[PDB]
Amino acid sequence: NGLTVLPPLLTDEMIAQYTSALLAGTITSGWTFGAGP
Amino acid sequence: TRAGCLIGAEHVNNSYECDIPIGAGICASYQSIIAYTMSLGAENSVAYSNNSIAIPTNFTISVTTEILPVSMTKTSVDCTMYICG
Amino acid sequence: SALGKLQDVVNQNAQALNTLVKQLSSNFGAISSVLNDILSRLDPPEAEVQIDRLITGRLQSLQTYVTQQLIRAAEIRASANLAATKMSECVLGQSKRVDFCGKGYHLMSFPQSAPHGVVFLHVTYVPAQEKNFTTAPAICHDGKAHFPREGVFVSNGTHWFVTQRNFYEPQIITTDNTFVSGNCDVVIGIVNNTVYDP
Amino acid sequence: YTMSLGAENSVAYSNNSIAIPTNFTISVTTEILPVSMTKTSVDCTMYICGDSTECSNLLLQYGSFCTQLNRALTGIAVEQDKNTQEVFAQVKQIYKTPPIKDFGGFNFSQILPDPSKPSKRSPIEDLLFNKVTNGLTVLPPLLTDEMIAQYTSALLAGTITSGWTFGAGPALQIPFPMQMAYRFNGIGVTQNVLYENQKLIANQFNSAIGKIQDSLSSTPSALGKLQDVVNQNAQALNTLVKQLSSNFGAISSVLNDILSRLDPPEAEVQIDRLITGRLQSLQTYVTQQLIRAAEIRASANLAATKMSECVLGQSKRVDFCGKGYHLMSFPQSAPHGVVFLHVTYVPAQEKNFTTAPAICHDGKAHFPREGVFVSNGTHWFVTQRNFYEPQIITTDNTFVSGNCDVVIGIVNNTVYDP
Amino acid sequence: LTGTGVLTESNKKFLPFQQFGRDIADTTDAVRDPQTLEILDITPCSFGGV
Ligand SMILES: *[C@@H]1O[C@H](CO)[C@@H](O[C@@H]2O[C@H](CO)[C@@H](O)[C@H](O)[C@H]2NC(C)=O)[C@H](O)[C@H]1NC(C)=O
Ligand SMILES: *[C@@H]1O[C@H](CO)[C@@H](O[C@@H]2O[C@H](CO)[C@@H](O)[C@H](O)[C@H]2NC(C)=O)[C@H](O)[C@H]1NC(C)=O
Ligand SMILES: *[C@@H]1O[C@H](CO)[C@@H](O[C@@H]2O[C@H](CO)[C@@H](O)[C@H](O)[C@H]2NC(C)=O)[C@H](O)[C@H]1NC(C)=O
Ligand SMILES: *[C@@H]1O[C@H](CO)[C@@H](O[C@@H]2O[C@H](CO)[C@@H](O)[C@H](O)[C@H]2NC(C)=O)[C@H](O)[C@H]1NC(C)=O
Ligand SMILES: *[C@@H]1O[C@H](CO)[C@@H](O[C@@H]2O[C@H](CO)[C@@H](O)[C@H](O)[C@H]2NC(C)=O)[C@H](O)[C@H]1NC(C)=O
Ligand SMILES: *[C@@H]1O[C@H](CO)[C@@H](O[C@@H]2O[C@H](CO)[C@@H](O)[C@H](O)[C@H]2NC(C)=O)[C@H](O)[C@H]1NC(C)=O
Ligand SMILES: *[C@@H]1O[C@H](CO)[C@@H](O[C@@H]2O[C@H](CO)[C@@H](O)[C@H](O)[C@H]2NC(C)=O)[C@H](O)[C@H]1NC(C)=O
Ligand SMILES: *[C@@H]1O[C@H](CO)[C@@H](O[C@@H]2O[C@H](CO)[C@@H](O)[C@H](O)[C@H]2NC(C)=O)[C@H](O)[C@H]1NC(C)=O
Ligand SMILES: *[C@@H]1O[C@H](CO)[C@@H](O[C@@H]2O[C@H](CO)[C@@H](O)[C@H](O)[C@H]2NC(C)=O)[C@H](O)[C@H]1NC(C)=O
Ligand SMILES: *[C@@H]1O[C@H](CO)[C@@H](O)[C@H](O)[C@H]1NC(C)=O
Ligand SMILES: *[C@@H]1O[C@H](CO)[C@@H](O)[C@H](O)[C@H]1NC(C)=O
Ligand SMILES: *[C@@H]1O[C@H](CO)[C@@H](O)[C@H](O)[C@H]1NC(C)=O
Repeated sequence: NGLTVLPPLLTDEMIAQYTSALLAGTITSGWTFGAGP
Repeated sequence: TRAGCLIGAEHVNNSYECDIPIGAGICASYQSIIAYTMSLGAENSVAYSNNSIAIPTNFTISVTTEILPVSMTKTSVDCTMYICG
Repeated sequence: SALGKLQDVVNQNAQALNTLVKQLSSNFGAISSVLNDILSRLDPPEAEVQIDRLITGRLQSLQTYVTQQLIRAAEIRASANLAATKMSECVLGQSKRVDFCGKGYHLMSFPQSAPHGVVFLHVTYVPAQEKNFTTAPAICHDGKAHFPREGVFVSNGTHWFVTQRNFYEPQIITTDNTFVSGNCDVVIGIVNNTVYDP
Repeated sequence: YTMSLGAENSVAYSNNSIAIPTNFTISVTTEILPVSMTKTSVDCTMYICGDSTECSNLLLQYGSFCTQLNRALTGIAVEQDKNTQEVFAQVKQIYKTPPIKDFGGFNFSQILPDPSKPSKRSPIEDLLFNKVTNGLTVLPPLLTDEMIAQYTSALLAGTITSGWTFGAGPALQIPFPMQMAYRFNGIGVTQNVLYENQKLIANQFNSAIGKIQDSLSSTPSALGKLQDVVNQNAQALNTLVKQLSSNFGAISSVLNDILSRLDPPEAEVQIDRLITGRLQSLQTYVTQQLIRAAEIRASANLAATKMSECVLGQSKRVDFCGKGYHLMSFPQSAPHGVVFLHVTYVPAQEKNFTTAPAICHDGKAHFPREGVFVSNGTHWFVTQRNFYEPQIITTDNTFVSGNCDVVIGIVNNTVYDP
Repeated sequence: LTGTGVLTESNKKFLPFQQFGRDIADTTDAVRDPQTLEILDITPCSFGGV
């Protein structure tokens, strides 16, 4: 009746990839990746 | 109660954590339905004196969860189709 | 009920959609809630009035739905700004802010994706198995007052030591872990103990 | 007039002069934050229609508008209790102060609960509670004022007897002149400064607490932030009451007059006009109540952040917990609000000194380990940055890096060796 | 009963006093053909946001 659900721009696997990148950064590099290289 | 009259709950003198809030310090729980004044917390008297200190000798690595919502479902409504079809 | 915060948002959005769909079944004072029935039963001079009643009712319902959707969007935006702050300060660094990144002394944090949400696993340090000690603000030695550089003077009953504040690690009170400021006449509660010199 | 922004203060800047404080003021400031509102509930059916069954039969044609209004008001009502729970119930242990109030000269009688009062409030909290003055129901708050005062008493006992340790785990007791020294070291001032001047700091703290009580007792507009919330809620309820006296184009604002003066074919039209007018009024009231509930929730989240970061710990954030270098904070309950007494350190009685970045000695550059090189005109010393305490420049308070050819502005002075 | 839609064979079994079926929004989602007594679902014709 005119209602639509727009899909999100980031899918769940890409959000999971972002969280995996954050986990890899904070495990292998500490807080250094959040402030530079 | 200060919230009003409560019929069907047995008032007890013990204090528990709030399960179903009634109001004005009254809470209800199921164990029959009981009503009670809620307990803010367990009592604890800190052993203060002017020349004594407490130093930890051990530690616990504690991991806790924090859940935070980020987005909602993106809903769009065709206004002309919703009103008129 | 661990994930109740996300399920609350999902239930509120689904209930708002269900209410908006349910509002089409109301006639709002017209003869019928179906537009085709009015258009097949009535001439346009009175069908215009019935359709006008249906239009103003459905428009009021839609404006109401958009109003609480904007209010919930503001609430979710505030929660998402909080989540971005927690991601910046607890995951990408170590935070000195108390109870911002869990209960206890915050060590580090892990982000986890969740349906329309984020879950932070806060790894924190909790002190445990505390023990009483007799403490003093300063040590009087050779007419001089000695204060700890980073720790605290403790005594187990007969002997005086200096330890770090958040963990019991007794060390001999030396000139290397203490500093000298003034005499013993000023500090209230100064005690007499020797200070070793390496 | 054209308004002025403040007094012009040309700071005496030069490339080799510094200003070092020689004294301090223990300053206590008040911060008032609203936490919750009055929990209001509206019977939508009785507000639109009262006891008229024909009005409710016509109101059923509009569907579930009343259900949405009741659910929105119920959400606001439980949100207020959630706000109070997040602000005040940050500890699950109810701490008490010891019966002997020996805190090294520090007086907390104006903020600790008074045993002589039946409400078990502090004198400051008692003054704060004295300074705040058709289908409609007011739901009582879930936490009474006595239990909010009990929560603030537990927080005060924890932060007095145990430091910030109770906010991070078990409450570890510590003497208050030691807790204070730890707070002094958190803002970068050495423990000795606190210990040597402990009587003066205790006297300044007691004088500031008394000035806080006098300023609250002498200013009528001190608690205006809570009073604005109370006045807005009462005025919105009064407007919602006064909207019932309007006919909205009908022949009368009373449903009984229409039902007694007219037949149902035209009374249906007049009642429909009254229904849509009162429904529009109720939707307007619920919308502005939701907006104000969002504002109060934001203020309560801020208040919970200040409770966690200023009371349960020492905060490095500038101006988050008062003006100046934050030492500690004390919570006080207020009617639908919280009052934080921020105890801060303000530097005072500053003095000019001639300063240098490094000391050249034996072809080596010496830099201060924790302080700064100062000179009174003839002799060079090293002192801590936030308080003037001159010490002899030794190898124990300096470190060596490079020669004297690199650092711009290095001066020649001896460096003593113990 | 006028409308616009796609008529499909239905698995719903109407009682003999029933002629049509309504959904949540009180639109006719199922109808009995008055000549051959069979039930038909009425799906709305496909609408897609552009
Ligand atoms: C440190 O010493 C104090 C005082 O001796 C201890 O506090 C007492 O503990 C006993 C046992 O729980 C209680 O019965 C007393 O009422 C407490 N006294 C006070 C004044 O609180 C405290 O337990 C000791 N700390 C540790 C870790 O043993
Ligand atoms: C500090 O606490 C840890 C536990 O958090 C203690 O480790 C336990 O030691 C006992 C006896 O040695 C073992 O039976 C347990 O299995 C150990 N637990 C774990 C998780 O390894 C440790 O002994 C404590 N140390 C002190 C000095 O008290
Ligand atoms: C406080 O701690 C000190 C050091 O740990 C203890 O001194 C030692 O005690 C043991 C056991 O009697 C002796 O074998 C050592 O020779 C002591 N060392 C020195 C340098 O004297 C002391 O006994 C402890 N006091 C209490 C009351 O437990
Ligand atoms: C700590 O040591 C100081 C100095 O050794 C003691 O001060 C002396 O006290 C005696 C008697 O109380 C006096 O006759 C001396 O004149 C004091 N000396 C000085 C330099 O003032 C002090 O009493 C000692 N304290 C303890 C608790 O043993
Ligand atoms: C440090 O020295 C400077 C310069 O000698 C002082 O600045 C002067 O202060 C007086 C008194 O307010 C003014 O009349 C001058 O105009 C100021 N000069 C400049 C260049 O700003 C400063 O007051 C001294 N600091 C202290 C704490 O006495
Ligand atoms: C630092 O400031 C304090 C005030 O905050 C000074 O204490 C005052 O000293 C004067 C003169 O000695 C007395 O008349 C006052 O009664 C004192 N006030 C208090 C509250 O004790 C102190 O003298 C200052 N010290 C320095 C070195 O400037
Ligand atoms: C702590 O502060 C309170 C209040 O500032 C002091 O109580 C005052 O005591 C004096 C002398 O005994 C009386 O003249 C005042 O009327 C009291 N004021 C109040 C409000 O009761 C108290 O003496 C201070 N010290 C201690 C140790 O409690
Ligand atoms: C700068 O401070 C130093 C030390 O505080 C002062 O040196 C002392 O000055 C007094 C007064 O003339 C003498 O009695 C001492 O013998 C000096 N001590 C030493 C070690 O020489 C110095 O005078 C101060 N300079 C100024 C300009 O005030
Ligand atoms: C600080 O000391 C250095 C070395 O002791 C001085 O540098 C000397 O300056 C004289 C005259 O300019 C030269 O003849 C020497 O060759 C320099 N020696 C070195 C090692 O560079 C410097 O002038 C002194 N600074 C001040 C302000 O007196
Ligand atoms: C601590 O209190 C005792 C009495 O309870 C007293 O004798 C002692 O001097 C006090 N010490 C300090 C540092 O206040
Ligand atoms: C500071 O400025 C003066 C001139 O105003 C100059 O002679 C001196 O070398 C400068 N010092 C530094 C460290 O820049
Ligand atoms: C005519 O309609 C009746 C019921 O309305 C039905 O039983 C019969 O089969 C129909 N006949 C034809 C030829 O459509």
